[PDB]
Amino acid sequence: RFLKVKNWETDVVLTDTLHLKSTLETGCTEHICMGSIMLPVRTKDQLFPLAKEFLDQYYSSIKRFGSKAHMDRLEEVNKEIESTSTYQLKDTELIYGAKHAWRNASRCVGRIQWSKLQVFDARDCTTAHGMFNYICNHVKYATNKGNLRSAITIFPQRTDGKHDFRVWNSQLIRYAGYKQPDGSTLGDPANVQFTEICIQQGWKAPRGRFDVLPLLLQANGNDPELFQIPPELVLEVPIRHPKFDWFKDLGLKWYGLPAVSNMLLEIGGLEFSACPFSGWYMGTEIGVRDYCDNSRYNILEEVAKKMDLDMRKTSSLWKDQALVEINIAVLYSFQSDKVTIVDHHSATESFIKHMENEYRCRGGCPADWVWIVPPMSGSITPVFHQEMLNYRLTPSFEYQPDPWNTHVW
Amino acid sequence: RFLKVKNWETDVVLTDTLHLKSTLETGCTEHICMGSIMLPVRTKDQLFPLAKEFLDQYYSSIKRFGSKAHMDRLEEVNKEIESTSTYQLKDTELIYGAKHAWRNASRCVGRIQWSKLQVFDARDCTTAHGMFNYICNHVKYATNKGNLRSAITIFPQRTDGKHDFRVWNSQLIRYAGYKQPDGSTLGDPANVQFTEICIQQGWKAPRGRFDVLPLLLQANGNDPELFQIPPELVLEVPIRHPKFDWFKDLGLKWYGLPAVSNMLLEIGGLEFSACPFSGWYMGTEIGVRDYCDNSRYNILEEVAKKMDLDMRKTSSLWKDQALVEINIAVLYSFQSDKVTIVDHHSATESFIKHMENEYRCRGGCPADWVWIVPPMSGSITPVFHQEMLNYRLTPSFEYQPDPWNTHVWKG
Ligand code: HEM
Ligand code: HEM
Ligand SMILES: C[C@@H]1CC(N)=N[C@H](C[C@@H]2CNC[C@@H]2OCCNCC(F)(F)c2ccccc2)C1
Ligand SMILES: C[C@@H]1CC(N)=N[C@H](C[C@@H]2CNC[C@@H]2OCCNCC(F)(F)c2ccccc2)C1
Ligand SMILES: C[C@H](O)[C@H](O)[C@H]1CNc2nc(N)[nH]c(=O)c2N1
Ligand SMILES: C[C@H](O)[C@H](O)[C@H]1CNc2nc(N)[nH]c(=O)c2N1
Ligand SMILES: [Zn+2]
Repeated sequence: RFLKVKNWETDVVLTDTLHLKSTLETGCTEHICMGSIMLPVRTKDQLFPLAKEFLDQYYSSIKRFGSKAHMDRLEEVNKEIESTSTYQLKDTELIYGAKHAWRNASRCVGRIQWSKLQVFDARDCTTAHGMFNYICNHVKYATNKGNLRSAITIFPQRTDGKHDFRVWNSQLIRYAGYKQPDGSTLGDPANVQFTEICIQQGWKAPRGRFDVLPLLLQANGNDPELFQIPPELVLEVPIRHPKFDWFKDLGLKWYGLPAVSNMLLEIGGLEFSACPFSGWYMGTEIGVRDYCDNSRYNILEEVAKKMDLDMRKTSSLWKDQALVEINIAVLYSFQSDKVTIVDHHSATESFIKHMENEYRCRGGCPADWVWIVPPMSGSITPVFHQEMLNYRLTPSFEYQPDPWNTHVW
Repeated sequence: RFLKVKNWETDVVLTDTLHLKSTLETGCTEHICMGSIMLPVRTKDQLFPLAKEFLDQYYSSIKRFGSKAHMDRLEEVNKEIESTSTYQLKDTELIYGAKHAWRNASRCVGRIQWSKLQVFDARDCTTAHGMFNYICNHVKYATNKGNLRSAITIFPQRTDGKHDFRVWNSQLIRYAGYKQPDGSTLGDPANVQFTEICIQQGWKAPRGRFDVLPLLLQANGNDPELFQIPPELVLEVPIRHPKFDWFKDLGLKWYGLPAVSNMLLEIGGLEFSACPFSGWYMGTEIGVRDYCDNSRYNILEEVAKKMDLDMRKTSSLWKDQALVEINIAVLYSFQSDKVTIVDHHSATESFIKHMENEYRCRGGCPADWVWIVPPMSGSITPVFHQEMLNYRLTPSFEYQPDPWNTHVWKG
């Protein structure tokens, strides 16, 4: 029942009890571990236990468990579900829920920040044009001229499931990808399908390497509509290197605001299918993954060549040398332009401190080692040596299928 | 039942059926994943099914399933178990067994090599002196003057658990570690406890930074005995860098032969508690872990100092820069001395080819992503982007507790 996690660098052992409150399934069994697999409406009957579980945790959090106000709210919610088949969260409950969804996000190294989250309540939104306005305001608030602030914007909850709010984009800001008659890909190869959907819905594509995609927004189950984020709201950073003058001539840039827009926020059994959220980048996300994944911008070869490395043999570690220089350039460029960024050393150090806090104050911290360990220099970061238990707590952020598969036009 | 794994770089999808032959537990449940946890005498009744399962696998592999020879061997083993409470493996079965334990080792990136393993049968060994001789011979054979050859030496199986053979060393070759009164460590901090045991047992320690430890060998449940591996059998590589001439003056060296000696080999329900095995290094084992872990030789700072890197902020990535140069030096040094080593790019690329082959010919390849992904440059290797399924097949290598915790001292 009570489980130990050990840090093999420091010998510090922590005891996890929080996992006993986990509700959802992992995909693992006693026979098979699926730890490395990326992807392993509610009736009145389903909804009340979920609402109760959540309200209990909420009332406990404000030291009012078993109080009249606790029992009265439980009563009110029960009545509302029985009569309307759903219920509405109080603003206080919504903020608490969103913050805890982040707190519970086992794949997030940045959770030391979880209690400093600005929540924008967009449950009064009714149209796609309304969605666009809310998202611009989120973008400007979160960006804050480069001094980034964590934020989430929460659109109306699912009802019968035929009137879902969805942001079709995977992030609020991403670059277009285009199939060339040449056979190669211009721009971000990850976004080729979404770009085609944008063009088919009417977008006039510039056909460049870093074209910011328009938003495709769906309100109340309606067909999604296209909106362009005001260009002056999209803060970008040209990538240069502190030592290599030639680096700037690769013509690289990235955007300052990482903002996930395709996940589902579950609070007290209620499902918020459009809940874009944003923080700030850890540098490896851009320098290792976006730039160096073979299926992304794939720039290692070009950089290695400009460095005049021996590329004849893998054992020269030319890929590794170039990787580090690309990541140095990313961090330097963001820091020089005064756009918030965190390096993987600093972020993982903070996560260990957060884990210790959470064990001390909460009895555990669900964490997915496969995602928490950075994609370069794993074992020189403290999280590599830290055992982690992965389990699913609610409120939560969940992956959901791309809507173009789901949508009936 | 079919399980699919996807590669997120190539979109290649593979289908696992082999997991249906797993029976032992992972530590995970539908409610918790223990994928990053390092550590998540049989009766007659439990032994015959295990023997039968193994013999069935062995006879299928030689395309003699259900033959008279297969049926006769089942009968013969059944009679041996009922009469002696255990049984002895044929030489052929032992070899098949050891190769398959390697094939099944989900944490091993080197498994493309599994079918090429020299098995030394040391089941006739009776004393620690005898174990010492077998181990010297293994070291010389495996080392092969730098052209490393994979090998395993298998000592007698467990009987009542009161007569175990054990190599107390965690690897056949490792460097001593000495905790100083001021709380600093000389040599390898990983080996301080074991070094203290050796000294207590009578080892005269040179007290330097790279002192090869003596073997501490337990035969037939007796108290262990100390032996020094002949120095001329211990191949070492001084570490230097192809461009940085100051790298040699760090005074680093490492041994060429990585040889795990503390694991338990299970074949057909039998337990081989002493089964040292050796392959060759992947460079990152030395350059990342042994040299750069904070709790090991911990050389990052000194290297970065000598490179004149900006060390005032972690965001200069000075650690990452120094790490790559150290790993270049290890590969360069082994290659220049003609000692077998493989880089992490080569090794992971070969592993992916091995895994895809196994999926086609065997229906699966259990793999532990947490261990298979190298400890530097993870996402620029193809294994980072490969989904894996981790499950336990037998024959297998298992961790066992250090013998000093459990040993009954006779005196
Ligand atoms: C404040 C700075 C933050 C940092 C430095 C940070 C760091 C990260 C990183 C590096 C990842 C892995 C990304 C990937 O590999 O795709 C991640 C994942 C994630 N984070 Fe954060 N995070 C931050 C803020 C937030 C916020 C504000 C939320 C929600 C309110 C959040 C929720 C999540 C979730 C749900 C995932 C998993 C995403 C997925 O499955 O694709 N994070 N975090
Ligand atoms: C031929 C060259 C080989 C290479 C390059 C190789 C590579 C590796 C590496 C890098 C690891 C993880 C090491 C660590 O982090 O401590 C490992 C683990 C392991 N390998 Fe191999 N391997 C090889 C041969 C062998 C052989 C001959 C066997 C047994 C017959 C074997 C069985 C294992 C096992 C059981 C583990 C997990 C060990 C543990 O739990 O501590 N490998 N391999
Ligand atoms: C199939 C996968 C299932 C899943 N849950 N998720 C993925 C998204 C992938 C993961 N890896 C790259 C890409 O994720 C794209 C978004 N990256 C995270 C972020 F950059 F937006 C970010 C950074 C810092 C704070 C907040 C947000 C798809
Ligand atoms: C608590 C742990 C449980 C476990 N299963 N194992 C560990 C040994 C650790 C793993 N990581 C560092 C150290 O293992 C050190 C030995 N590494 C393997 C080897 F170098 F000896 C080797 C490499 C290639 C072929 C043959 C041999 C203790
Ligand atoms: C197959 C494997 O699960 C996959 O490549 C994962 C590994 N770890 C990751 N870690 C993070 N933070 N982000 C990712 O996209 C991935 N990808
Ligand atoms: C806590 C975590 O499981 C532990 O540090 C693991 C991570 N991955 C590893 N991978 C390898 N190959 N060897 C190791 O010792 C470890 N250590
Ligand atoms: Zn698992």
